[PDB]
Amino acid sequence: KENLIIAGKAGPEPEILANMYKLLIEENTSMTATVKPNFGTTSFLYEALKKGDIDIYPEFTGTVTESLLQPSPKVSHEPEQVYQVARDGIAKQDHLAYLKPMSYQNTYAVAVPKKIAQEYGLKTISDLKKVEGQLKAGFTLEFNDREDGNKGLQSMYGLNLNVATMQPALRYQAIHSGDIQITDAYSTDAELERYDLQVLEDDKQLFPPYQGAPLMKEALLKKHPELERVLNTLAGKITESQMSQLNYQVGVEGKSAKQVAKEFLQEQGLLKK
Ligand SMILES: C[N+](C)(C)[C@@H](Cc1c[nH]c(=S)[nH]1)C(=O)O
Repeated sequence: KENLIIAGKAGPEPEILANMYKLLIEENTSMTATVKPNFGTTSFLYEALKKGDIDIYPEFTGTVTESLLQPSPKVSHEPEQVYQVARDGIAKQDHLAYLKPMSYQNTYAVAVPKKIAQEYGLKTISDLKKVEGQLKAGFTLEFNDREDGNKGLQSMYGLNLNVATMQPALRYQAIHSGDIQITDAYSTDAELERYDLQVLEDDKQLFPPYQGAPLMKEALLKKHPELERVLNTLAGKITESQMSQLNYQVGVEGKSAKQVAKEFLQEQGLLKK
């Protein structure tokens, strides 16, 4: 009875996904699983998977192509083609099996409050160049370090924003309290609707498609080939409205994310009872 270490990045959403994995593995295989919530950021999840410290983690397709793949391929904005380059690229580079993606897109999103976008005429990311000497931005450290992040805001848009580096769990409160007026939101985050935040349109298309999918070593899939069929029951499933409600239940209502993942997969017929 092997026990697989399933970890996630920071936030309720990868903890929900890791528990969804654990529920499907424990029911449909002879293995158990342990969920490591908020295990780290993208690179730490990536190097722990290659080092064998963790077994599965939900990785996003544009994050493979931009951060994990070196040199980064020039991909399209079609999510199926971004997945195919990410799956073939991460198998070529690090021998990691990238299973089939989910339906929803959880992208990076430049978000300002609803008052600020109407006060300053902000509708797209290019509109931040009008006002970049006025508002203060609060970004996560990884978004600052990423070429599909604040570095791409500098490179593709010309935006040299007044950026304060933030922890991920404190950026939504600070945009709510008014200490910052720009933050790196995630598309399926419940704090977008909870804090009246208006997502600015990616008019120059800096951000690639970002669909989540299980990422694991190829050797683990060769040892356990049932892991492919079991976890691909989530493939092409879970909408943006469904995932944002799961983040609302765990992150805001304080529900246990193993329970939140269990009721959802039972409601969709993906889990027993
Ligand atoms: C889904 N996403 C928005 C595209 C990001 C979110 C994220 C980046 N770093 C951490 S931690 N979370 C990612 O996982 O790459």
